[PDB]
Amino acid sequence: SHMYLSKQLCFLFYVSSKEIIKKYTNYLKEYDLTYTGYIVLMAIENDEKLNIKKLGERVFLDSGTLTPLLKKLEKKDYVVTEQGKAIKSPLAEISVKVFNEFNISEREASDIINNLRNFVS
Amino acid sequence: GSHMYLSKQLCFLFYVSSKEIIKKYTNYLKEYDLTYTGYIVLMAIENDENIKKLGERVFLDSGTLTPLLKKLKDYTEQGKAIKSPLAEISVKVFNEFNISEREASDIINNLRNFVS
Repeated sequence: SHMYLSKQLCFLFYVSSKEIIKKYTNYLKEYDLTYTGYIVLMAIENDEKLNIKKLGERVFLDSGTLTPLLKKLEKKDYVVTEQGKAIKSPLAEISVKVFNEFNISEREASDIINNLRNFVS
Repeated sequence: GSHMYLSKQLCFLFYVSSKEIIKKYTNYLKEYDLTYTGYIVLMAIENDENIKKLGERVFLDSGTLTPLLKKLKDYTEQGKAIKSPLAEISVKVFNEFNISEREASDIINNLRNFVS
């Protein structure tokens, strides 16, 4: 067990999320965004006006990688924005397309949300 | 609405969760001169034992994979002998999440829908 469980999880966590970012990455083209860039936005928009601290931590990024991405998202003029807040809807929508692409009912999603929420708890 | 809500949730949770995981392999991997990805590569190179078929099972641009395999260092005959301490790192890592062996398998039952 212990050997082959912790090994499955390893391959599974890698691959499953490896393919999740893949689908995200296609949709995010329409906006010239990196999946990581996307994540930052979704976070930014729920808090708004947060130090690179409450943010850099909430997105698990060292001040080193976050600064350049913040700058980038700024030239993009999504953060520096009113246009940014405009696409909150179509961006959010991307999370729905991505998981539908995996045939996930709201039943499967809930079950996963709970397993993952505990895992990370 | 709800479909939007749950996606949001799955998204954040998958992102946040794979961050906590990689972060932990990062520590433990220092023993070897390996990177997290360099580690999945090895774990994969070991499960299979073709380069373009590898970039695929491991999901990496051969523009990012080429450097990596070269390195992998004699990791071979001693890569086999080193295969269990390797394996144990996954145990060391997932054990830090203090989860039961059932929940452990649940996550596996769930994580499959993202492979099927």
